[PDB]
Order: sequence, then structure tokens, then C-alpha cells
Amino acid sequence: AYTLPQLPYAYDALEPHIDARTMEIHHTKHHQTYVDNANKALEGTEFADLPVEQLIQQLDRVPADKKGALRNNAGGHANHSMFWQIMGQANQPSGELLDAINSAFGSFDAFKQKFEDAAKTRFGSGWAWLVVKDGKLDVVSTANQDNPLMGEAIAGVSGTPILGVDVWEHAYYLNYQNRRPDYLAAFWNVVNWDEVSKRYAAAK
Amino acid sequence: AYTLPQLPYAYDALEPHIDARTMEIHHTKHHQTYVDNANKALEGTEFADLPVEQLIQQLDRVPADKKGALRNNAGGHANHSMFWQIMGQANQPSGELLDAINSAFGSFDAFKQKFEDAAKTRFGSGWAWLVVKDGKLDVVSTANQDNPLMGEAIAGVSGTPILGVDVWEHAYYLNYQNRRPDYLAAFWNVVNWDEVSKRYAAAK
Ligand SMILES: [Mn+2]
Ligand SMILES: [Mn+2]
Repeated sequence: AYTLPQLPYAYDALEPHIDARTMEIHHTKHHQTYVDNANKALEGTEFADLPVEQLIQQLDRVPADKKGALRNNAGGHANHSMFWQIMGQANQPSGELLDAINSAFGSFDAFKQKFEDAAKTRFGSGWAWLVVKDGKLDVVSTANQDNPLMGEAIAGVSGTPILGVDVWEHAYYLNYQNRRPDYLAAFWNVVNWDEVSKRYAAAK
Repeated sequence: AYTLPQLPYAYDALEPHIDARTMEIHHTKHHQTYVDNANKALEGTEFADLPVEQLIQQLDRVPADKKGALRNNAGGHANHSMFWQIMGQANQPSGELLDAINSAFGSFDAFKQKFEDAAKTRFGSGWAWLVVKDGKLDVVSTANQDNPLMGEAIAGVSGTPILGVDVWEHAYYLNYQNRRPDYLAAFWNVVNWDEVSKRYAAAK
């Protein structure tokens, strides 16, 4: 019941910041694998009809033998699905999103630093996120394919994510090798703040 | 305290199974970073002089605030140090190690399938290991830089590792990209079974 989404842009649209080969393998190999394995785990359950963002808020009610596979693979599908949409071909937010950033973090610059720190500090595989929690913004990180929508019990953090960065080594190894900070610096050039703004509006 | 060990062979000695560029980055960048961060954590403590494989067996004795840094960083140093030594330039074990493999797994071919399965199913970053536990061989995996020497409470598995394979994406992405199974198949060509036999003798 899940399918791989098409990207909103061509595989080379984000060069030189994110290389075309990475975009192609990340989408057509990594993300495809999560969709396929999530579908396998959903076979013959009552959950095969739920949108993926709703399924991952309900992991405590799936059968115990399928919890891990669904956490990992539905999590992977939800996470990559959002990631493609929040990127696009002095890039900064505006309007009420900028105001909420100023309020929570002091400035856009201070926000970038907190976000990069969270991404750099995540040991092994995972993601860093900007989330809305009780109408306020915060920066959290998760392991592997965990997503703050899963809740504190599972993911260790909570909130509705409106922006995320993938720091699995597959997201940056071909262009940046070990240099995660360089990848994070380039990432700011490709964030679609219009899309993040839309997500913020719908999260409060 | 700790220092980065010299490799027992040139960076290009394992071609074409593992590429020279990866060997260089894996050693001088990734492994160096674990050494540096472990040294920072161990400064001016009674623990700074212990061999690393002894330290990771005693993580319960260290100050509570240093446990996390040492698990990740002394773990990474211990893991990579062993990794370089168990590779060298069809390849299979002999003698009493081969007999032990036959006894525990049925055959060397059956052991390879079990080891590859453990390494394939480790989600995210980690390692797969052949361990000796109560005189018998078994195959286990660990997350991130955990090592079975840390014990079941920390690593979730136990035993003395005699062979391990790194399945962090940095270990294989440049040459294999998403194809972790092709990397594992290549890895059999570079195992130094004489060294593994040595470790088996010491651990039994
Ligand atoms: Mn990814
Ligand atoms: Mn490694």
C-alpha cells in the first residue's frame, strides 16, 4: 500500500550542494527499499490503509513481531518522503516562521548553529529535526529511522517535524566523505523555506 | 594515552575488494577521531593507562559522566584496531579453527551465510562478529561502536570477538554504495585466517 513518490525536481537539481549520483541512489535504492520492506511488514494487518505519518504515531498498537520492522521501514519512508519536499532548486525564511524562530532561538543564525550542533552530535545513523511542540519550536535529533511523530516512548523525543536533515553516511559520503560539517553547510543552500513555512502553518 | 596504530600493510594492499581511498580515510580520519576523542575523555584519570580492550570491559567502573563518551570512542578505537589486524593480502580457515566452525555451523559455507545474514540485518551503523562464548562459537551483531567485550547490559550481546566486520556505511560506500551484500561477499577475500586462529586459541 505504499509507493515510492516522484521527486519534485531532477536528480541533478541540487548540484553542487548534493551530487546527482547520491540523489539517484538515495531515492531509487534506499528509499525504495524502505517502501518495499514496509509493505512486506504490513501484509495481512489492519494497518495497511493508514497514511504513513499516521501509522508511525500508532506503533504501540501493531503486533509485537512487526513493531521493529515497521518502526525502521515505515519510519524510513516517512522520513525520506518529507526530506525530498523540504529541499529545492542568502536563503532564509520569512513571515511568521521567521518570527517563531526569533522567539525560540534568538535569531536565524542562532537557530542554524543549534540545528547543526544537533546534526553533528548524533553518533552513528540518524536525523536532526526542527519540530513544533505545543505551538513552540525546538531542535531534536533521532537515531536510525526514528521520527519525533513516534513519540517520547519510542524515539526519545516528540513534536511535529517541519524540517529535517538526513545524517546517515549514505546521504553525504560520495561528495563529502567524513566531512559531515561541510555537508551541513551546503544543506542550507537547498532548503525550501516556502515548504517549511507551509508545514509550520499546518502544525500549530 | 592511545595512539593510532600503523597498518600492517599499504593502503592499496586490499584492492580491488576494498579501495585504497576508503582505507586511507577510514584509518587517518575516522579511526583517528575515535582515538582523539577517547584521549580527551580519559585525561587525568586512573583509566588513561589501561589497554583499550581492558577499559571497555569495565565501563561500569568509570565516572558516570564519562561512560557514554568512552563507550562510543574507546569502543571505536578497540573495534578498528582489531579490524586492521584481521585483514591481509579460495581463502578459508584451517586446522582447529575450521573444525570448530564445522562443529558450530555445519560447514564453512554455512558459517558464511550466517555471518552475512547477521551483517545484513544490522539496521543503521554497526558491526557483525564471530565470538567465543563459553568455549563455543556464535555470530552476533552490535550497534554503533559497541563491542561484545562490553557485556550484555551495554552491548546487548557478549563473548570474545575473534573476527568482525564494519558495516557502518563509511566502510563500503565509495566502492559499493548501497550494495552492502557485495561488500560482505568481497570481505571473505581479505580475511587473515591465521590471525583469527591466533585469537581463537587465546579465547577458548
Ligand atoms: Mn537516507
Ligand atoms: Mn569504521
